[PDB]
Amino acid sequence: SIPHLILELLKCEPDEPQVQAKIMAYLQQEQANRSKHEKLSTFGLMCKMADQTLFSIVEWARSSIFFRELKVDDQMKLLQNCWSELLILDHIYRQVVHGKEGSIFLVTGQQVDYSIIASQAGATLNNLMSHAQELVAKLRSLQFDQREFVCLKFLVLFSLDVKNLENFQLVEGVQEQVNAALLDYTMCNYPQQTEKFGQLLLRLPEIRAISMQAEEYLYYKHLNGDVNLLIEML
Amino acid sequence: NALLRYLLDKD
Ligand SMILES: C=C(c1ccccc1)[C@@]12CC[C@@H](O)[C@@H]1CC(CCCCCC)=C2c1ccccc1
Repeated sequence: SIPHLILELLKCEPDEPQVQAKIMAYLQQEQANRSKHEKLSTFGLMCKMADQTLFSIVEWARSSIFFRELKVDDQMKLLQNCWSELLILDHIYRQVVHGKEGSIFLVTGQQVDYSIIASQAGATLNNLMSHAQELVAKLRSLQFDQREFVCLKFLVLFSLDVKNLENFQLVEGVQEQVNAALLDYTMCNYPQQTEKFGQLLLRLPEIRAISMQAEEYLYYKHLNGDVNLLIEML
Repeated sequence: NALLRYLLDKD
C-alpha cells in the first residue's frame, strides 16, 4: 500500500524521457555550433549539462504540490538553499536505477566509463563523485525505490534550514508529513528492513555535505575562470 | 536572482 500523500508526490514527477531528450538535444547543438578550435572541455560540457538540469528542476518544483502554494519569494529561498542537493540526489538516483559499476550514467542518456571521467575530473571532483558512489552502493543494497526517492526530493526541497520564509509553517508541515509518510511506507513495503528508514534519512546530511562542497568547488572554478542559471544559483 | 524569479513567474 502507498500513502495518498506519496501518490500526490509521484504525480508531480517530470516526464523523464522528455527531460533527458531535451537536455541531450541542447548539448548536441551546442557542440555543433562550435568550430574546430573552440570545442567545449569536458568540465565545460558538465557545467552546461548541470545548467540545463537546473532548468528542469526549477520547472518540476514550480508545478509541484505544496511548492506551488508558496509566494515566489519563498519559492526562490527554498530553491536557492537546495538546488545543488537536488542535482546530486538526481545524479545518485540515476546511478541507482541505471548504474553499472565502472561507468557513470548522465542525464543525457549517455553512459561513460569511470576511468575516462576520473582522468579529467581532478582530485576534488573525483573525491566527491567517489563519496556519491558510496551512497549509490548503500542505497542499492537497501532497495531504494521511486517512492522513497520522491520523498527524499521533497524533504530536500522543504528544508528546515531555510529562514526568513513568510510561510515557514508550510515548510515545517511538509517536512513532517513527508517524513511520516516515508516512515509508514518503508514499514509496509519493507517490513524486514528495520534500518531502512534511518539509513535513508542519514543519506540526506551526506548528500547535503557532498552538495555544499560541490558548490564551493564550482564557485572556486568560476572565480578561476573555468565556467547562465548555474552561475546565478552559485 | 532575476533569472530564478523569471523562471518561476514566466507563462
Ligand atoms: C555537480 C555536477 C557538476 C557540475 C559542474 C561541473 C562538473 C560537475 C554533476 C552532478 C550531475 C551532473 O549534472 C554533473 C556531472 C557530475 C559527474 C561528472 C563530473 C566530471 C567532471 C569532468 C556531477 C557530480 C556528481 C557527484 C558529485 C559531484 C559532481
